[PDB]
Amino acid sequence: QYVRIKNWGSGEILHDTLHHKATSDFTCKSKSCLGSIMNPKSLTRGPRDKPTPLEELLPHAIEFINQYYGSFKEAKIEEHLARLEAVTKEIETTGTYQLTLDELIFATKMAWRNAPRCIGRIQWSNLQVFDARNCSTAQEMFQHICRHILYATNNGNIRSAITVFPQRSDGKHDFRLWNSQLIRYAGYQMPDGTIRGDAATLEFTQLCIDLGWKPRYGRFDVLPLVLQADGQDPEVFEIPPDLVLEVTMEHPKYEWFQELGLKWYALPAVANMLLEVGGLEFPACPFNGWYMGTEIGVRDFCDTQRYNILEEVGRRMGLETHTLASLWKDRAVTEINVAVLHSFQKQNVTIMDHHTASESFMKHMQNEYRARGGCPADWIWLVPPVSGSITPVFHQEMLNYVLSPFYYYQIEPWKTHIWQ
Amino acid sequence: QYVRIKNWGSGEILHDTLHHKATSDFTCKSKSCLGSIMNPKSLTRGPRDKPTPLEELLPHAIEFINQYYGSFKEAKIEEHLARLEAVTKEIETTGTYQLTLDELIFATKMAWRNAPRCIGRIQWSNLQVFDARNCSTAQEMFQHICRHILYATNNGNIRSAITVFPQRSDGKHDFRLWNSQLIRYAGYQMPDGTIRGDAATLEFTQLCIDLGWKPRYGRFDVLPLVLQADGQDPEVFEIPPDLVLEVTMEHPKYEWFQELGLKWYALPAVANMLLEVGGLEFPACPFNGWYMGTEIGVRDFCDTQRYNILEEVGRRMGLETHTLASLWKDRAVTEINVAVLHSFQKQNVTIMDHHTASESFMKHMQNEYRARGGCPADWIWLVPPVSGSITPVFHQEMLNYVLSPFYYYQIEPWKTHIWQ
Ligand code: HEM
Ligand code: HEM
Ligand SMILES: C[C@H](O)[C@H](O)[C@H]1CNc2nc(N)[nH]c(=O)c2N1
Ligand SMILES: C[C@H](O)[C@H](O)[C@H]1CNc2nc(N)[nH]c(=O)c2N1
Ligand SMILES: [Zn+2]
Repeated sequence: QYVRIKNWGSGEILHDTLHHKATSDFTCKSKSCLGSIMNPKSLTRGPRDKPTPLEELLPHAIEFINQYYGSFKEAKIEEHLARLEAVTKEIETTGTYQLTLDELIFATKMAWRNAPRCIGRIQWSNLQVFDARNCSTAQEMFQHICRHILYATNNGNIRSAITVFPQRSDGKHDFRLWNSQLIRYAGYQMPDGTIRGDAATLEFTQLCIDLGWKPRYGRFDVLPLVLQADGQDPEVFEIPPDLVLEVTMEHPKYEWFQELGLKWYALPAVANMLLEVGGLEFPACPFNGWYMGTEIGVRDFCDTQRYNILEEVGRRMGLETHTLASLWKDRAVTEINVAVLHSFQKQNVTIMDHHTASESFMKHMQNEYRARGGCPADWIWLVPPVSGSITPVFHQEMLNYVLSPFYYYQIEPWKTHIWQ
Repeated sequence: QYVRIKNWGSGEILHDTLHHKATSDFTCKSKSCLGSIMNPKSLTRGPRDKPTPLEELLPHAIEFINQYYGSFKEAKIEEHLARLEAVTKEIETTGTYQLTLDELIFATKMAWRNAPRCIGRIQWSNLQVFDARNCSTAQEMFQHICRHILYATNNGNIRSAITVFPQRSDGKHDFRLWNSQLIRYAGYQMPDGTIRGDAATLEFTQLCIDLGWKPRYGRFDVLPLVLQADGQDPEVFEIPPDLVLEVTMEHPKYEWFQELGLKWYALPAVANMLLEVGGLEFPACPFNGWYMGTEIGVRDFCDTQRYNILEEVGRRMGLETHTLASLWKDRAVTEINVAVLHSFQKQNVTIMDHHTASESFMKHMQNEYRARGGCPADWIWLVPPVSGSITPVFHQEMLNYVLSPFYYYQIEPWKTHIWQ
């Protein structure tokens, strides 16, 4: 029938009918909840040896073409019927099929729409699609990615975009970006026991250096693009510095803040995800939106396993840093966040604070239920890393499910790559 | 086999074998996660008409006696064997069985140990058990509850305790406390459109007044105990004011804070939950621990649906209250929290800040996995309503499951009570 969902802040009740269209088995079990797991098999789509079995491809394909044509106000039935026949003809002829640019565009926005862990989804229809399905060399990959970065940045006025490379064919000719993010800082373990830069990119920076990247041993060293084209080994490309736009941090009160020598790139671009749509799969399709302050201020800067700056931001604020109960950490993190938002605001670079983000998502969630009867949502990811219950999303009960199209995680490439 | 769990902050990995001992079907489905739902059927144990089917009672009973005797270092096998026989003899003779005080004590601590939504579980073995299984009248219920409140309070030096009333027999002679909490404030809808006190207790305060309670139309009016004994209708009892200990709020810097006229009761006591153990069920068994600042500071005070004080605490702090992006809400909530912790600390009343709480739970979680191979945990409840990722629990992946004994929710009594 339907599932009842309540918003404990507003008292409003909603009915979820959309979960009925969910793929196959998800994260949890009959006797336990595992929604707390970061990378479950259910959110991951791995490698392939042989092409996709046609008995599987065709129904998926037909369902996608049905969804696409079922999406315009006053559909084109003769076009719909023609497309179904052509797709079937193509599947039986070539072993697979090609999406029209229009279908791809629709696929990319819908997969974003279906991303349960994204707060920015109110923006789902504003997405620029770069068709790089004709690509064949790593060098061409690199050029496409540069156009992306250039377009996306727009000199601070961030624009959301995605660039789709060739779809998986047999499974041994996959196009992959070995980077987690398009733009990201390096993390080196220093001689003195410490770690500089991004502790999260440790194992990867080591891979980059092993493929011959020149380690600039600093704290904000933008790592290189590590591209895998067709079946080939990955090639290393340096990101043109002119393309990488950053924001240096500074507080509108605490003038000693900038003396911390902190900054962050203005571009949040997921590089290693896979787009599934109508039986097809694209293992290389980097995408970007704009940042939400907490990503940088709370997670990037304050996480133990990342930059870890809390200890000294507390010190430099006076604060009893050795008395947990004093709530210094609460004090600092709040200031590190106004810095980020001020620094981004001042330097004319798009940013979104978590409160306005949460409020926009709530508006989106209502639009979604009204428009299609549901919105797949992952509360654990959707609730900001700070000020939990101060945001509307905390009081909203939600359902998490995998629809199609969708953006999946992939098993990291170095673990499955057959080098030549 | 076992489930792999990772702590993304420390890199530590853990194996969960305990989830194999989980009861029956939990919250989620084959195709979707619903761990975000507040009151799912899986966390609730409802009404009964007829006694418990013996085919069900006996295995459950035997399993509990096996667990109990399997719990002491160097067990008493002849006592274990004797207890199994006696329990079986009693079940076949009287239709049910009675727990020894020692087994009850063990049951109450283990059910607490198994509460996936409790952060304070490191304390699980320090629990005072009040045996009120001999009780028969509402007046005796009221006396027991008063002894509880008195003992628990200890004049600020809060002590954890539970008071167990008679177990469900046929299902139509249930002992129930109609209150959500032992001590709790009233919420009235005022003439001027507003609402005073606790907006959460609206529908209930109306029930109290309908059973003849005298509405003192204030903002901190401690509601009456509404007791249901044997099968009978509920009787209303006023909580002796001398028993109710409160804490008035005041900031160690902002002297205008106390002029807000704010306070909160020093006793967090869940009144409406059901204890299940070895086939048996106790529908009345109120329990208490001590408070965690955020409960009062963030949830009680700042929630829209509760006291809702943010708007004016912001105003009285200067803050641009009409500019979301200014992060005023972050600023205020932090101060409302130091107040609570200071006010509680000054007035010599036990309290625990969320950071130290999170750290103690993490230590408990490790002790648990080491001791029994798991710890049922609900990330959505365990992560504080503020400073999410600043706490260790946010980075800890966890598994949520229902073991036995356990504390269940119950369908609210007014919805199922056959009045006489
Ligand atoms: C327009 C601005 C957007 C904002 C403000 C936004 C914000 C966010 C935030 C805050 C996260 C969590 C990041 C993390 O904790 O790792 C996220 C994740 C995500 N976003 Fe959005 N997003 C936007 C646009 C997009 C776009 C354009 C796409 C795809 C076309 C997208 C796809 C996703 C996906 C798949 C995730 C999950 C990533 C993962 O699982 O690691 N987002 N987004
Ligand atoms: C010793 C101090 C303790 C602390 C600091 C503590 C703290 C907490 C906190 C912060 C919550 C969440 C409250 C909410 O958000 O509604 C909670 C819930 C809970 N606690 Fe503990 N607790 C303690 C002792 C106990 C005891 C003694 C029991 C039982 C014998 C217990 C049983 C539970 C249960 C069942 C819940 C879930 C309540 C619900 O689902 O509404 N706690 N505790
Ligand atoms: C273990 C836990 O799942 C993990 O720390 C989470 C929680 N919620 C999150 N939320 C977001 N948006 N991003 C994250 O990285 C995480 N990680
Ligand atoms: C909808 C959502 O489940 C709800 O707001 C939650 C989340 N986590 C919580 N955590 C605690 N400890 N207490 C709560 O009341 C809640 N409620
Ligand atoms: Zn689940």
